[PDB]
Amino acid sequence: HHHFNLPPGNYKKPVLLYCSNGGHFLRILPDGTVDGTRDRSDQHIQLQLSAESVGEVYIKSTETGQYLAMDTDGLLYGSQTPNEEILFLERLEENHYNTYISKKHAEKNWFVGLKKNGSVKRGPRTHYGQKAILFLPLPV
Repeated sequence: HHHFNLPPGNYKKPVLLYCSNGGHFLRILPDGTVDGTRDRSDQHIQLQLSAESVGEVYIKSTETGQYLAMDTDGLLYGSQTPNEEILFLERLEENHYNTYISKKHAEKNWFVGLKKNGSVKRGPRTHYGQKAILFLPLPV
């Protein structure tokens, strides 16, 4: 269903997922809520990515140990259980950025995206070409 241009991949140590269009850090709040903040000093924006298989990764918060996940409705949420919804297809974009496609919802092109206001974009609304789907893993 999708191209296989992978990013150099950085799973060695925790990182911050910085989003282009709005300029936020993907944040997984303790209550399971997902959104974004320009607070680089927020202890909930630090995430540890690990490769499930080639091109496939997990996104876990090092602070609370929650997994980023997308539900059957296209809404992102924090998960404390490793279900089939925590899998994301990690892919290079515009040659320099990273994008994440819900593995379970890959055939529908549901990416991980943050709006300029810092709220998460529901899957169906995201799509190729939006700055909302661009991320860049910056050091912690």
